[PDB]
Amino acid sequence: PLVVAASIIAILHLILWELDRL
Amino acid sequence: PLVVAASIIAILHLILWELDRL
Ligand SMILES: CCCCCCCCO[C@@H]1O[C@H](CO)[C@@H](O)[C@H](O)[C@H]1O
Ligand SMILES: CCCCCCCCO[C@@H]1O[C@H](CO)[C@@H](O)[C@H](O)[C@H]1O
Repeated sequence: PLVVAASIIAILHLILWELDRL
Repeated sequence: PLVVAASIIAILHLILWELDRL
């Protein structure tokens, strides 16, 4: 479960990074 | 890296739970 959580967090980071770029 | 991240999250949870108790 915490590996899944870490994976979700990594993807949230990517989303936020792309939103900041937009 | 995901194993390390998961482990850090687990330990942060423990730290926060203990602080909350105090
Ligand atoms: C404390 C409340 C503010 C929360 C800020 C969370 C951090 C924003 O997280 C995002 O992380 C990415 C790293 O992968 C960066 O590339 C983005 O620019 C940054 O917006
Ligand atoms: C799976 C969640 C990942 C984020 C990890 C770091 C933040 C955990 O935030 C939570 O804060 C509460 C104190 O108000 C504690 O009681 C919880 O035990 C702790 O898990």
